[PDB]
Amino acid sequence: SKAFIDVSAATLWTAPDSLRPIDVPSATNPVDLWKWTKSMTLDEKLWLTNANKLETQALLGQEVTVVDKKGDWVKVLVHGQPTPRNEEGYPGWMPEKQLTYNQEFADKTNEPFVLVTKPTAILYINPSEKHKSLEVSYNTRLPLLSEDTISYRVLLPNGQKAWLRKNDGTFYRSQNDIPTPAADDLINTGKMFLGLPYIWAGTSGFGFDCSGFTHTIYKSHGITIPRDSGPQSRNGVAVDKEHLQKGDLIFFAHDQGKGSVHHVAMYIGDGNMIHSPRAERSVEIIPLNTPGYIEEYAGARRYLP
Repeated sequence: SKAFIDVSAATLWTAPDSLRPIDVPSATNPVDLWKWTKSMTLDEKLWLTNANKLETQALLGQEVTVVDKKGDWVKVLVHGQPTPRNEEGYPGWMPEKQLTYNQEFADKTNEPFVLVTKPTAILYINPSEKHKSLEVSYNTRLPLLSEDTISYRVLLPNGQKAWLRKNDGTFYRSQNDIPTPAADDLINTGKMFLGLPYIWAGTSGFGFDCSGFTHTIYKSHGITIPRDSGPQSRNGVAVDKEHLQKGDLIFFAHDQGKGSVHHVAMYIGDGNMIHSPRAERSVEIIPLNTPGYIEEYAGARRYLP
């Protein structure tokens, strides 16, 4: 059955009940994802990848299909994150307490919405008995209720009403009606995140992995590409090295480009690329001709019409 993400961003696990104590702030409702990421050492971040712990992250209001339940954990398919693993959505395990269902929100899912357009922004719940607020990610979509000279009012997945400053968001009729981006729009979007530390499976303005970054940049501009780097590398139109253009996605694969794809970056022209590269680093711009990367070059895809 149908449910909605009830936290700024939910982290989905490859198995239920796999949290360390340091991961607790990712699993509560509400979350504290700055506490989560900023508290971790490098080794603690790398464990997420090397012990194969995470699947993806889903944002506030994103719809999921609940498919299994083990204790306090549910297995869900995240709609809007394409993967060859499952035709309905991206699979993984998350705490049930991070999901909600409100009929009014469910009915308004196909109405015009506000898309959050800064890396993160503050939503103010109004009315709220305890004057609550929520820091939300870039690419969060909530149904638009009303607009004044300074703000948009929106509906939260739990049925509460909230507002954000107009400068923190944009409204659109639907995903399908987000205008087609120019390559520079995509680049400018990526640039907003320069210096944001990497996290495995990161799919929000609280931290990205390389494919979560590319998926999020495209999705926020109306183009849904696969969640993961391997599938990203086999969708869109194949581009040859001599024909690289701004916005093109560039892929790197193990064994000198011959094996599995494990990195993706976006070409930004003049020989440079932007990416969220690895746990040791942050969203950054580097040359395509960087040692390591250049030997693993495994092709390029174009997603812009």
